[PDB]
Amino acid sequence: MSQFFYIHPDNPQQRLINQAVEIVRKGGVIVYPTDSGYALGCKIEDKNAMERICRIRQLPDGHNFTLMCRDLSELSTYSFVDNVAFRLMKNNTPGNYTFILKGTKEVPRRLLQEKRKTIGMRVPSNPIAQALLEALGEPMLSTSLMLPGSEFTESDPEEIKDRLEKQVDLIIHGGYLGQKPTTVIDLTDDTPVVVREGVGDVKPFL
Repeated sequence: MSQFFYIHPDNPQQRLINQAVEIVRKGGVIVYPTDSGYALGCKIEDKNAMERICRIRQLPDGHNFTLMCRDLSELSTYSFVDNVAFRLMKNNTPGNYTFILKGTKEVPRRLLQEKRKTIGMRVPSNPIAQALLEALGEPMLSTSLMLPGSEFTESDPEEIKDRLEKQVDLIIHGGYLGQKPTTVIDLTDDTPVVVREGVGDVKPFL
């Protein structure tokens, strides 16, 4: 069953961070905190893991997977970012947003949305998430942890534990978070499209 780590929100214990990354490198699926609710994460090339996350999230058809990245530099490696895209994301990072872009060749084809060959890019602003990525050395395949059917994110470690203790390999208690998901902005076309109005202000993209 799932392990359960209590990690300090501001000063993450390195030992637990490393342990979590190890679980991910071994192909496990973890629940971790972000500035915008809890999220599900796994290694990029682990198909089985991807499959598990997809079923917990019940990702709608046409909905993109998410690549949790350390910063814009890393993000520009996994997705096509032109000058305008960069300009729009520059001051609206980190946190609060998920940007839909075209994935580069560095992204497993099975992760791209079949139609448009797109994928969500997201840079978390919280210490724990940032520490997990730094330890991993690459983006983490993820999706927000939405209570099925719902429009809001899980935010309670205990509640998450009761619901998924037998479905994930690790649950990282990073505090009681917010419930409003990230604001999703599609940047693949000439006019930014607000896919979902979450915690992030949509004004910069109007």
